[PDB]
Amino acid sequence: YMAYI
Amino acid sequence: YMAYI
Amino acid sequence: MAQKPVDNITQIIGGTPVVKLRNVVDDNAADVYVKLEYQNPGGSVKDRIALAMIEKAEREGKIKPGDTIVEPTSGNTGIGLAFVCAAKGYKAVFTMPETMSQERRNLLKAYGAELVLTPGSEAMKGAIKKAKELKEEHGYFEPQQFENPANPEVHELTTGPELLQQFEGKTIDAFLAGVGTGGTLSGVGKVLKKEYPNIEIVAIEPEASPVLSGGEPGPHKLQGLGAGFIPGTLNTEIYDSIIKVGNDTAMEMSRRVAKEEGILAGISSGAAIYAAIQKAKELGKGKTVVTVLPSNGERYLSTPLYS
Amino acid sequence: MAQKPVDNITQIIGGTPVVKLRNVVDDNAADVYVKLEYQNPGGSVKDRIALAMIEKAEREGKIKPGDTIVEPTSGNTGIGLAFVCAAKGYKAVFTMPETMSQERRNLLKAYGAELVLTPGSEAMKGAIKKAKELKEEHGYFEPQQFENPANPEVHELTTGPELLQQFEGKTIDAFLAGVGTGGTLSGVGKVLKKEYPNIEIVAIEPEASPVLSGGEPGPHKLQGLGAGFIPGTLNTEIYDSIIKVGNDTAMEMSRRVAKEEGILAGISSGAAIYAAIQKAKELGKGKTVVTVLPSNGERYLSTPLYS
Repeated sequence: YMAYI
Repeated sequence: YMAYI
Repeated sequence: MAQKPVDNITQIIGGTPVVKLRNVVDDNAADVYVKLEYQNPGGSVKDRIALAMIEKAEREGKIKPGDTIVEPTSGNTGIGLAFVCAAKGYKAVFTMPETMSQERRNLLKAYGAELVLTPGSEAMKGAIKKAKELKEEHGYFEPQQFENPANPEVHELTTGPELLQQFEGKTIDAFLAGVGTGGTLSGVGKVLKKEYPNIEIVAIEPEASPVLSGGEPGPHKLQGLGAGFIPGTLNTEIYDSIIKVGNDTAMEMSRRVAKEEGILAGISSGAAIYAAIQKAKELGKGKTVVTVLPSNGERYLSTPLYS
Repeated sequence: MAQKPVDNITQIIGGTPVVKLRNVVDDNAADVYVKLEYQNPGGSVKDRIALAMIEKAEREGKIKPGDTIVEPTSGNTGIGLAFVCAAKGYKAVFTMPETMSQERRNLLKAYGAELVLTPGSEAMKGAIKKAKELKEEHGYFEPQQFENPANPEVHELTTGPELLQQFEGKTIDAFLAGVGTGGTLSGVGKVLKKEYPNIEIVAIEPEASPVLSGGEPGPHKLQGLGAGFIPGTLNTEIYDSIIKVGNDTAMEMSRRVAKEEGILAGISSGAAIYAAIQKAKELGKGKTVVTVLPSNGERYLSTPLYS
């Protein structure tokens, strides 16, 4: 699943 | 004229 | 080492750092130092004058928490006033042409501000007209950034003395600043001339709108500069010369500074840095040149500056 | 007091201010203090670890100016690394799904970085793959933000001690921080536990991806948190409890904080402030609660947070 880090 | 202030 | 905890976000407005440019200026020119006014919490120099004009009306009793201010603004003054109003418990109404980006509207409304869109064809003239109408009909307070003496005074009290302390024991040979309301140049220039009697104060304006130089107003892209008139907040006796900057040279300077120095700033900062380097080349090695970067380049990701 | 002039923009990373909340938290709850990590010059907490990871590889002879770094990133680490690499003379390559916004792309490109887009259907699994391939085939240095010990160490050396001196003579009863890489919670938590042995350290993670709580990974909207695994940079023994925050809860908290405190922060900061308030209500009047705001809301104007 996508993160934004 | 357009300024942006 | 950091600042002790404060009660309000406005309490850490000011005290912005200064960085020496290493790469975009030759070792055979003067040293160029830039003051990072986007380090203010709201993200620009307008933090100072937004706080000053509201604190003034607050101290005078013209407004108290719960009251509403109105201002015709298309740039960083709207962000600063929205930021300060939400921080100090004031309602904010801003009039602008309906041509303003949806991203800008979202930024202002995020602070709780109310937006009153005016005809796009009327530009800032229609916004000024609408703000006056709401001020007479509802009794809103109008800061009037182009006439309020608290605008240049806050630079006389904070920005200027900051640079005095930052350049303690060193000689500033030239200070340059882009002229929007003129408060930055007027306030800081006043303070610097008392300490450095032989300093040169240089105003920066768009070459496509050289009103301070005696030319006609015109369309330009140097956001934050080129109001098309001479503001009452500008002291036309403070600057000894004027440097006009083109639309593309300021743009190219901002891109070079972001890539080669790691300083990502707006287009007016590129105009300021380009003029400061021209003046630095004029003075040569051993001299000291200082200018101000009013805003961060992240605020202009949808302009042709970084697209 | 402004900082004396510096030679490089990275020299003003850290030393971030702390603000007490006044309106979003009741008077009968504990005091809530927020550390504004978006006051870093690059605009986020990642400024710290970007500089730390580069300096570490410099002191070890792994990289030298002119070298190329590569990192699979879709968030503030890419911004921080592109910022730091521009300031210190490095080439930057970033891999990310093609689903990223054009605004985010222009921000990274404005610093001079190169972008390598991977299939959106592959999410970060595809970006991780391409980053390793570029590392092996072309010799780029990969900082690895989820394994690099400089990530939690810089918080142990700077962020933590800053808070210690910012709360000198005052007892911090609980520190709470959202977990992305885990470096902030680990580094600050270790430093705070040594000084305040009764302090509670709380990890914040999305309710939609409660991996630290023991659940399965899931899609969420808390940008900067919920990596979906246990990062090597996360000290899983440092936190005494976990607080889960939903998607809409974090957004609504950020909007409240922006309108009622003047603090415009990202979605992860809303999750942090919501969790801090819940802990403040449990602790009660007289106690002290501290959290970290990683990024600014202006970076999220094109998300549902402020649209």
